[PDB]
Amino acid sequence: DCPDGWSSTKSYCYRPFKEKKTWEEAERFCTEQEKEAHLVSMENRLEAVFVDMVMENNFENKIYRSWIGLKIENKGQRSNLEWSDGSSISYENLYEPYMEKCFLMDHQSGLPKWHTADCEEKNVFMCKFQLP
Amino acid sequence: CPLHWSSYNGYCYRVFSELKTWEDAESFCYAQHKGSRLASIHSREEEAFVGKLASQTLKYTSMWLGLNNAWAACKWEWSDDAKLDYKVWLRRAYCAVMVVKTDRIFWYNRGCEKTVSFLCKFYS
Amino acid sequence: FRCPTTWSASKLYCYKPFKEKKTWIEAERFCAKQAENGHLVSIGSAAEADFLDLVIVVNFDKQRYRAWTGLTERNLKWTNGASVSYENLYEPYIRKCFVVQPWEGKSKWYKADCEEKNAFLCKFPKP
Amino acid sequence: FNCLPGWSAYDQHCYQAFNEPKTWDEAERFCTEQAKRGHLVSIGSDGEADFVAQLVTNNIKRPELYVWIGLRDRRKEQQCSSEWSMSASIIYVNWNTGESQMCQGLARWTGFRKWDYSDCQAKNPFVCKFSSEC
Repeated sequence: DCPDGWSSTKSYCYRPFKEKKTWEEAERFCTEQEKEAHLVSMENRLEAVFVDMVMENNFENKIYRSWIGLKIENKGQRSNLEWSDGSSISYENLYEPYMEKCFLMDHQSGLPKWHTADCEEKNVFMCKFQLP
Repeated sequence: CPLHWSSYNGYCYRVFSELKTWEDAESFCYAQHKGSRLASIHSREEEAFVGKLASQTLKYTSMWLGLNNAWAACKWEWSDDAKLDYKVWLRRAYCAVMVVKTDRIFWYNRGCEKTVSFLCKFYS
Repeated sequence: FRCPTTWSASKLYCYKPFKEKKTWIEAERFCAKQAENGHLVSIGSAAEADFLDLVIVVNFDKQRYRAWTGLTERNLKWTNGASVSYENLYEPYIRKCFVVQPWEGKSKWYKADCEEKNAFLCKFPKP
Repeated sequence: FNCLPGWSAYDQHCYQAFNEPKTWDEAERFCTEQAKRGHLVSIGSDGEADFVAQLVTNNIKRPELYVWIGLRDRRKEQQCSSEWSMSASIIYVNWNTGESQMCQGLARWTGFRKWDYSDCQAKNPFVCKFSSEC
């Protein structure tokens, strides 16, 4: 079962927070619990609706801008790039500047949208994990 | 922001013509205002913003940058940093800068012990 | 082991461009027909990079080439594990297929729709 | 105290050179997957640098050989290697040079081994380095 405060839908627990933190600190916060996991994750169009309720109903339905489990980047060994030959990435040369995006869930009405935002921003978030 | 200084939304930016080392460049800004440190660029919308400031203040482009490149090593894969070495030596530890390249602005490598212009940046 | 006619060689791999405009999807599988492990060009380091440029200028000239390379984007694997099976971004994410064009002296890789037909490069080991 | 069977030591640090030459990642991520929890060999002292050179040669027949000293340093990713004057974590940079990822090494030409940098996808043997809590 989910701890005190954490909700559930079938086998997953959800519970957001008010303490505004950056993306890193957020992803580095949830991981530091009894059950090592990550931030919120919307895999299907069915969960995105559930995470919306336990987010507003608990946050006074106030227009939030919570973070998410997305972090795309074209740098290092964590870059969203791969080669056909299967060779790893040890050298690059892209015209575009080395970025670091950290999307979020900007809610306005009904279902919250997904928009890019500076990783160095202060907003709310939500954790998530799967029971054993 | 004060006079001669620019403004984005929460931080102020300015350009200095007087060329100075990279060291006194960090100590200089540190004086101006509170939390005043070398100009930083952690966003495209932030880079294109400075690309216009250093274009009206000066004709060319030759100034430092708060970026700290250089070889060295924050710490070996293990824990202890790179105290003693024994490489063949072939130019590595340098400090980034910024010069025009038939477009926006790109940062290049330059001696940290050189004398070139720079910038200052402080929060509101 | 030496590379076939009209095929460059470094020490372990072979290189050769193709003017015939073809999409990345089909150009990526054409090399596989050339020889074993025939995959599109894949720059390893700086040395291997400056090497390829020495051929992209001799086979094209005029200085205005635009070939494709074996470099694409993943499916954005979440922190937990499952990929992005659900996309609701303000702007649909499309796995763009990079290319290569001349930019004074050296070269640079830009982003282009994986549907445009242009030139491409092949490569494969000698052993 | 007392390293594992087949692991030479000096005071508290244990060493051991394998006979299987992998790439770079495999080498580093290999030592960690052992008894004690340590990484590749690290040279943080002159009186310990050549110490490994002799240990290795004493097992690799003493000829020429390149070893990975576990030194990975590039110019991208949040792998540090570069920070700002305001502790601003790296999240946006526009370098001019190539986006390479050099991986140092350890070549033993004649005498004290050198620290030559070669390709990461290279295949050369190596040696680990662990320690014990006190």
